[PDB]
Amino acid sequence: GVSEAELLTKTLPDILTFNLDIVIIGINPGLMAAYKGHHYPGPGNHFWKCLFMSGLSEVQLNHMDDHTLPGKYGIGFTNMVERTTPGLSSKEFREGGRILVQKLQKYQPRIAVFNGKCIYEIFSKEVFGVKVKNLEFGLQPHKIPDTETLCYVMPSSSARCAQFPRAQDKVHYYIKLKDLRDQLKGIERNMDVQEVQYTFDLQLAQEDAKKMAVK
Amino acid sequence: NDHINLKVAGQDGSVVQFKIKRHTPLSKLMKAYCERQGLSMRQIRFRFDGQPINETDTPAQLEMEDEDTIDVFQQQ
Repeated sequence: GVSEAELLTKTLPDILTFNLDIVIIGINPGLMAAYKGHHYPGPGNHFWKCLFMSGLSEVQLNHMDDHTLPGKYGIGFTNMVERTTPGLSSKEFREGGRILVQKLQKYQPRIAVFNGKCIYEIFSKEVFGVKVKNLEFGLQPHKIPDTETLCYVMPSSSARCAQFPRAQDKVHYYIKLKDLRDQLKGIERNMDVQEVQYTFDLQLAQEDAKKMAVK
Repeated sequence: NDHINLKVAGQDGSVVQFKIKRHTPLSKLMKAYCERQGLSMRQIRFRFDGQPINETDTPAQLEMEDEDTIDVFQQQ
C-alpha cells in the first residue's frame, strides 16, 4: 500500500570478523544470493558441497548456515564488487580492489581464498601490478600488502566453471586448503590416509557433469 | 609400516592418489574416497587384482606395492 520503493539492486552483506582463518572472496554475489540474503545459494554452485566433501565442515551445510561459519569454522565471506545488479566496469574493479584490499588489511584473515582465477587475476594486477604469467592454483608468492595474510587460489565454485565441471573436480583444492589451515593453527591431523593428487579427464568429466544435471 | 601410494581409478576417467601406511585398513581409504567423491559407500565396490576388497584388509595383507592401482565401480 502506502509507499512503493522496492529497488532491484540489492547488496549481500559481507560476513567478516577479526581473527578468521579463511575468507572466501568472490567477484560479485549473484542476484539470488543477494535476494536470499546468503552466500552461494544453490543450485549451480559447488561451494557448500565442496566444503563438506573436503572435510572442512563436519556435516553437509548450505547457504542458510553462512552466518555460523566465522564462529564454528573460522571462515568468512567477501567480494570484489559489493553491489549486485540484475543482468563489470573497469573502474568498479579498480575502486573495488582498493576497498577489498582495505577490508583485508583491516580484518587480516590468515588466508585470503580467491574463488576463481579471474578474481585473483584482477586483484593481482590492481594490487601487485603484476599481470600474472601462467597462474597456478593453490598458494601464491604474495601476501596481502601490509599483512601476513596468504593468498590461495582455487577454481571457481560456480557450476559454470568449464575447466572443472564437477564439484569432485574442485575438492582437492579445498582439501589442501584444510591442510594449510591446519598447519597454520598447529592442528596435527592424522596422516594415515593422505590425498596426494587428483587427476581427471575433461571430456568424461563434462559429459558426466551433464548426466548428473538432467538427473 | 611405512607409507605407500595407491591410486583409485573410477569409470569416469578420474584417478585419486592416496598415501597410506601398510597396516592401515583399506576401509579408511575407501571411506575417504567416498567422502571426497561425494558418493555413498552403499553403491560403490572396490577391487584390487580382480579381487573384492573387504573392510579389514590392509595394503600389507594384500601384498600391495607402491603405486598399485585399485579399481572402483559404481553399482548404480
